[PDB]
Amino acid sequence: VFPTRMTLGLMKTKLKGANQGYSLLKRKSEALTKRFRDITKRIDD
Amino acid sequence: YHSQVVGKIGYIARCMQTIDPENNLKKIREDYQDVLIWAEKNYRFEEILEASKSGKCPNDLDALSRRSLILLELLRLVSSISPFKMKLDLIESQYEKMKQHVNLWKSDYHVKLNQLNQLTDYLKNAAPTPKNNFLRAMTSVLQMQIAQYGITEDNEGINQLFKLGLHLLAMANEKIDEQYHLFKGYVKDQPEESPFEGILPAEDQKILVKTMIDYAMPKLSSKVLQDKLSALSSSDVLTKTLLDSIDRIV
Amino acid sequence: AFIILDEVIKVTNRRVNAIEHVIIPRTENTIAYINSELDELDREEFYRLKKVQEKKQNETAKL
Amino acid sequence: NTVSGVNGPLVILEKVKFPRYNEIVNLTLPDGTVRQGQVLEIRGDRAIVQVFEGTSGIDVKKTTVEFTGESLRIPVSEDMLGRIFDGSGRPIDNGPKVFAEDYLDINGSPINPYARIYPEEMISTGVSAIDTMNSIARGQKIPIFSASGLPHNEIAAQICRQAGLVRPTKDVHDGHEENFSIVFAAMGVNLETARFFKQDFEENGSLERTSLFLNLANDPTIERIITPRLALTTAEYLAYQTERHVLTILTDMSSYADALREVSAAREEVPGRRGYPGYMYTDLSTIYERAGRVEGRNGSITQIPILTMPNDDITHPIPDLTGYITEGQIFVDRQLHNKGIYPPINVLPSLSRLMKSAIGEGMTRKDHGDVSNQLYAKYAIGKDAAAMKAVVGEEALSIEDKLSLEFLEKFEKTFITQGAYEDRTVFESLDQAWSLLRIYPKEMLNRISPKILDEFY
Amino acid sequence: NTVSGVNGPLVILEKVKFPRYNEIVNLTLPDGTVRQGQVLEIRGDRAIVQVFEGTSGIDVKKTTVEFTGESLRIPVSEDMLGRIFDGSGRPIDNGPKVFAEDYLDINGSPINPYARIYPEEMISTGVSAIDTMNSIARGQKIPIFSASGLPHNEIAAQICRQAGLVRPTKDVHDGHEENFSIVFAAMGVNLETARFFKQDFEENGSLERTSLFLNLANDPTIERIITPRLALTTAEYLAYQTERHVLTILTDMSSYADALREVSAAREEVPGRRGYPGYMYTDLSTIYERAGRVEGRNGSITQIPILTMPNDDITHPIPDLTGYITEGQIFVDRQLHNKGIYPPINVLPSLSRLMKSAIGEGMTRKDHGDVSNQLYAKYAIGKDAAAMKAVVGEEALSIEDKLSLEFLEKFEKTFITQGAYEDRTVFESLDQAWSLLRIYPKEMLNRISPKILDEFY
Amino acid sequence: YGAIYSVSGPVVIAENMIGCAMYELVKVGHDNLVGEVIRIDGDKATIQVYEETAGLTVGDPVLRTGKPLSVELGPGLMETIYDGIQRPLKAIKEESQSIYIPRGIDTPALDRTIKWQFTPGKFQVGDHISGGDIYGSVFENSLISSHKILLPPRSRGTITWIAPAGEYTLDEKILEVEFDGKKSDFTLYHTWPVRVPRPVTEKLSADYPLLTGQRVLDALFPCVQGGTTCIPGAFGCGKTVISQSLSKYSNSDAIIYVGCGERGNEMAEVLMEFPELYTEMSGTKEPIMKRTTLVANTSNMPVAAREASIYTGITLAEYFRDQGKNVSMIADSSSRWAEALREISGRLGEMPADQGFPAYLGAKLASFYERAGKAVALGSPDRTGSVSIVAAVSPAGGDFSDPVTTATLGITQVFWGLDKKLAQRKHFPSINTSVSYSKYTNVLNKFYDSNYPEFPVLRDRMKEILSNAEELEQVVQLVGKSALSDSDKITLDVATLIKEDFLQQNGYSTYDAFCPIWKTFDMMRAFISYHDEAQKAVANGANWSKLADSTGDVKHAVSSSKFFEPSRGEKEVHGEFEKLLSTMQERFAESTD
Repeated sequence: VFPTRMTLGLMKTKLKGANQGYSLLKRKSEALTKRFRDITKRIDD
Repeated sequence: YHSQVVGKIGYIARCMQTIDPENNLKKIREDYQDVLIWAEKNYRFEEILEASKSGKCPNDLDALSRRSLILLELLRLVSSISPFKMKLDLIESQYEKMKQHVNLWKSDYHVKLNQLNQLTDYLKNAAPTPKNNFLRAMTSVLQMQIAQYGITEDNEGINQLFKLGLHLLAMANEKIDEQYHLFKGYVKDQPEESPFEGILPAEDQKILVKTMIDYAMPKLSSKVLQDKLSALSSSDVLTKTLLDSIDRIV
Repeated sequence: AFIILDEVIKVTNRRVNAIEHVIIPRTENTIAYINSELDELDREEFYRLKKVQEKKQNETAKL
Repeated sequence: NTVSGVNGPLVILEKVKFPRYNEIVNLTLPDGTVRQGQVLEIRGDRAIVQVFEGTSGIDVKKTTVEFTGESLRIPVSEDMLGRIFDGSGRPIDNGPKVFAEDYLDINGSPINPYARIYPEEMISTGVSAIDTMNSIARGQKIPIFSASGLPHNEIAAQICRQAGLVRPTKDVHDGHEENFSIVFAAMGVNLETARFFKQDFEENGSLERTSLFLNLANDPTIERIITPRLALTTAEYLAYQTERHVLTILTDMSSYADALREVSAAREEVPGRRGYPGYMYTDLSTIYERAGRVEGRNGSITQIPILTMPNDDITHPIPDLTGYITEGQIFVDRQLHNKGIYPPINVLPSLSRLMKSAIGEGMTRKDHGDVSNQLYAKYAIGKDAAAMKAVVGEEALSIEDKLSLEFLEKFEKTFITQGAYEDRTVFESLDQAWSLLRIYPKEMLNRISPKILDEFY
Repeated sequence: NTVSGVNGPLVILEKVKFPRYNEIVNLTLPDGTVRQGQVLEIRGDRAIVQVFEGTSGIDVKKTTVEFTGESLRIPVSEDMLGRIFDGSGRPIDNGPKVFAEDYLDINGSPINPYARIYPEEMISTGVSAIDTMNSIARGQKIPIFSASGLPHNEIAAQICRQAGLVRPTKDVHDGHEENFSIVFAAMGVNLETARFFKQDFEENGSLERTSLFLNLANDPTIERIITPRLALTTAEYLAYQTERHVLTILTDMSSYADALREVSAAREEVPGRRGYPGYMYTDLSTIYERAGRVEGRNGSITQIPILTMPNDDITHPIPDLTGYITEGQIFVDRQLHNKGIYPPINVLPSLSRLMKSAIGEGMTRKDHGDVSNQLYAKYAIGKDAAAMKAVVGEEALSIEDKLSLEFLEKFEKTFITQGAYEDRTVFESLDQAWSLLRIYPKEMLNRISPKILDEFY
Repeated sequence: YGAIYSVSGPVVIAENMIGCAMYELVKVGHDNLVGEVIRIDGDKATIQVYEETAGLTVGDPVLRTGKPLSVELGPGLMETIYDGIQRPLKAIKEESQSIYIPRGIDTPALDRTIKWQFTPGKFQVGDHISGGDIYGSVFENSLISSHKILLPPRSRGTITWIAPAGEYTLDEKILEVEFDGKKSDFTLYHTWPVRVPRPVTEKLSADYPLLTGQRVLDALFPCVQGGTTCIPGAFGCGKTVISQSLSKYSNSDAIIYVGCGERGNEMAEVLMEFPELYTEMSGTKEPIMKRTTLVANTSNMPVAAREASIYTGITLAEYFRDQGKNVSMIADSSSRWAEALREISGRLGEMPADQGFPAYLGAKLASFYERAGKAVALGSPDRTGSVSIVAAVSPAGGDFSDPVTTATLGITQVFWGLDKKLAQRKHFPSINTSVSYSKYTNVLNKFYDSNYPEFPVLRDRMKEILSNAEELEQVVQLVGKSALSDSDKITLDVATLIKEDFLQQNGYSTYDAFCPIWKTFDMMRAFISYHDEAQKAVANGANWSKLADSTGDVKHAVSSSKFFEPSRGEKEVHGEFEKLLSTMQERFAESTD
């Protein structure tokens, strides 16, 4: 149902924005877990 | 190719012969002796085209267009300053200053002469009105100051008169209050008492003083003020004391 | 603050895993499918144009 | 004179070029049946003619040809309304004939009835969302774009009956200053949809004042494209001769483009982009040329083309080629019909550049075009917040995403929600559309002036 | 003497088969204007050739034909600098002739001089980021990839104008011990860009060392496609016969690709995918076959092609075919050019595959290899810290993201920022990059040696 | 002479044609239809007609006139609307009874009944003349009298007969020139080929700016009189309002409007809207119609008039530039001319190489952009002229992968962006800061340094803030609104007011008739000073709500300052710009403290 002529231009920028948002969410989740481990150990102590 | 060079050499010789008809400018005609030498002799056009095609005459379209633009700017500046006459040394100094310029077609000197010729060209076909009379007097004072000071020296009166002429020309036919206020404000701020004696007609100063007295006369309501305003409107000079006395009486 | 970070970490990991897991293959397959359909349409147009130009070459060769 | 060859559905006859181009020819076969055809292309010592009555029965050298000597012209009169005709002008019941009193061309080039004037009289189609966002005037060739998998013929016939039923209330508002006429052109349509459109036209009260043209998929391709030129010539001759606003419906355009694409597959011609013919824009421009206000400022011919998207994309050669010549567009949505919104019409990709010229004071509102700019941005922001809310989640939305998501659901189910026989005025559509916009504050709208927005806010 | 017809840019004339392929021909028309061209094909009393000046306006049975008897070749000489020429080897200054001394072919390779030496002895051309991080040498090629969002013609004119000034400062460093020349080729450019580039190159004082080739956009495609062959043969003849380092700049590749795609409209050859021809690899290989180190390397023939993408898509064989033959690629970002930086080149996606071979000892800096990797890692860490700084915020940003973010903003306006009339060498670019890299500590710097890092901090 | 060999569609072929050129026009058939042989194949020539033929048979007589097909150059072009083939539709509307191009009728482009006042120049009998020289002058309108009657190009000789000043028609002789024997007589009208461009003496650099009235268009890229600029289309988003508002808002001496593939309603609305509207030059008695040249070509007409409409408009713009006046050429759209060339190639039978379009469409489309530009006027007088090439591009395929936009993007020198999402949101005319380029900004910066303009310094910061606003909005919408600095919020807040004041136009502002350079340059100084004052106040220590509440009436006054005219206080600067400079220090000092 997508356009056959000149349709990959929006999908390339959408895939690049989704990859950049997935990388930023992965880095924010990694920093959130890295702070969450020391917060869990300090909460236990 | 060769027809544009032959026509540019003939138009350059006609513009050079029409620039100085007395032969008193040896400096301007001295630089154009290579093109005026072939035009001052009775020869055929085929001999000039064959001589130009064989490298025996001037055939540079860029140099002939630049020299024809400088000579057309000097002849347009000398013709645009009528009926006044410029100095003989001022034409050679303006031609020497325009010849040494890097870009004469991109400077403000060509736009000032183009706007000065466009003001008189637009005012010549236009009917007689107050904005055409004030723009005609400002174009006459700008033509006298432009002919006296040249186009190689800056001046605030030429730029203010050109800006007032462009602003008055850009206005519509329903802005007589802004043209009368701009003419009264520009005339009141002038250093001279009256810039119309010997440059304008005698009926133009009485028509301008009668136009200002008729414009300020409809706001008065006393008999003494209408009698003094009607008695002050019979002067053949546009002085600042008449405008200050008319503004103080209103 | 520990319960807030522990509450936000599951939503961030689930959103990053779901978006990173579901993001690439739809446009990645659709772009190659649209490019393959455009290339097949261009080759089908040129293959029909060559047969039309072949008659014009033989007709123009006689002149 | 004699059949030289046959390639596909077209018959190539060999004879001298005595007859002109587009003139009707007479072909006689040795079976006791005569057929008539028109020369689509003229050549030296050969001619390509398409037979209207069938495509079988040609002979190699046992047939004869006769030149009529007259060009292809359809006789138009002021009494042809209220009769049943075909794509070639013949009846299917042996009743009423042509009865023409004037000679008109099949292309409309020799008349040129389009006066130098834009569309001013706004014709209401009975839809608040259709006439509100993309409202056109009399003479605009903006057609309704559709797609596969949805009943676009029932929505087109319902909008056609709603325009004629809404024309009586709009006649007093100065929207229409003449009579109402309907033009029904069929090309590749079923008998049930043609009988339903004829039943809707007879129920609307236009059966005795309209012309019916029938063209099926089993007929020739030249008759289907020839029927819209005769219908547009009769509507342009009646609208120019009587000064009446005539509305012509040309459906379907995909069958007319498929007939022109099928006509190029039997000759030696270079094909264009997407495997289609290169001269389809010139043939499509001739049908769209017969449109606009008539000379006099009292009549105009309106054309509403029905184009169905086969691939569900606007980048096709048929929808893009016909949409490039026309101004504006109105695209339907299958998600609106699947959700329950009747009629389903989307407002995000549909935009017209002549809505300001068709609109005007005295027959509409001043802020109707200003409200569509904020409604389009709120509709796009509602789709972006709806896609971001489902894609990313409910923990990544902003404050404007909730109001845009509620305004998109309220506007999608409030403005586009209506019946199939209830008329909707422009003032009721603007009053009902202005109430749906009040969901946010006055510091979030910037597609309208504050003077006109403060007076109606 | 008898023109058969004309179809597109190629004219079909009827003449004898005595003329060879690629032979010059003079077409005399009845208007009074003589135009020269090249014979595209020779057959048995039939041929199709492309005229250099115009493609229409000749008679079919009134024009005259004449053969010069010489093949298509341009005279190569050492006096080609300081003048303006055309795409067919004709001067447009209206002055003296070429006065060459050797006959070099323009449609093929005369001797095909290509030495088998590795790439070494790198020289700069005026780009700090281009010559620093992806600096190429004599023998290797590096193309520039741009799009429709930046002045790529002004970037090629500034890159060609920046060359020649680094030879005096590089001569003291043992980087250039001979005469340096530049090859300027313009295809599909306007008179304002050619006059502005000629006045800009003449204002800096580099017009006496480079050649000017101006090709208009209203000429035939044979002259635009044959315009770089005279620059490649002039650079190969000047580099081989004179033993001097010459740099060749060819812009734009999109005009040569569109001119090559517009050709072959009346032959048996058909284009490939995307509308372009399938022989673009042989066309780019023919231009790439006349550049590089000649046998007996004393000078160098550097090829720096500038290609501008009209759509910015990666589905075309123009950037992939041009980048596949070369070693490396340079990309330009529209966001860097929109901010005001000139040139707006990015060092993140750009990389050099032969950067270590081009740099050595005695003709380049020692820490230029580690400084480019440290600047690239600091630019990537500055881009990641700048991207994570918006999500993390200002009060929760890390010290490494702020220190790398300040080095990215300071390095983006200091290293990439250059003057239009200023020439910066690689030694000044390394000293400018050392000042931006001096903000980081010594413990956070591990991409260089300790002696070079302690000596240059 | 010739016979009709085949007739298919709007193009007719004629065999037995020997000795004809590739530009000579002849009458096909017995109806005397106008046409021109564009191409030929062997003995049969393919001639495209400017009228839809429906009653012409194969075998009719075809006699060539013996000269090329072009338009007439003389007085009477202004204050009239013609077609793409130089045919007056006003006389054909009343005479032929049709406002479109008729069939089987012939009408000249210049009427022989209209008389004008002709005056001779300073030349006399015996002086040499050349091509494009100023031989006389004729007053065409009552506003501008610079319509000098010049000779045709490629001519030379001496003036043997000189006519005096007075009133005469276009068919009366006023001058005669013969170099070698009696060549021919001269008149007010001149013949010139439409397919052949007008020659010039030399080219000049583009350094004169031209304001079309759009603040976002002139603010995004520097528009100059003599450059090449393209306009992106989307199959209708309000591009006709930018062309009609750009043509009516322009203050040039000449106006060249030529419709290539329009529907016909925009040409009639633009033609009828020109007499009711007023210009900025103090015109009267139809000043908008008398100052511009109207060329009306629709899609319902033949493709020959639509393809020759750009050649007639470029020839009229070359004649107006050779006359000594600057004219602005507005063309829309090039996709209808390229589709007409592809329809002529598909109808004729030529094999294309552009994915359905002709292979020669790229050289013909690229050759049209090289004809326009600023340079010295041809002729012995050496006058100054300029021609602005403004051609809007339309969709003919994909969004950016079309051959008309791809081939036209390389030959152009100025490019403007177009938001596809913002175009459907009712925000036209929109532009893209990432997709844009201009080469005349460096040469225009030198004259701008003498004029003291600050347009490019605020345009670079506005393009940087508009570029960072899309990345901040995309990163905020993608990552989620959970944390952000005050610099991105202040940049998005300045980009919202800058996009609202500069992006919103053609129905979103009160004053849109004239846009001065001082108001546009001084307008960006308030937003750049507010963004730099907010970033400097936030950098030196301050809250975001304290600075946003510290601004107050300055943000609403800066956003509402676009509705006010620049005629308050002074003649070029408003009082809000002077009061905003003094109030910006108090708002920045109060926001920081």
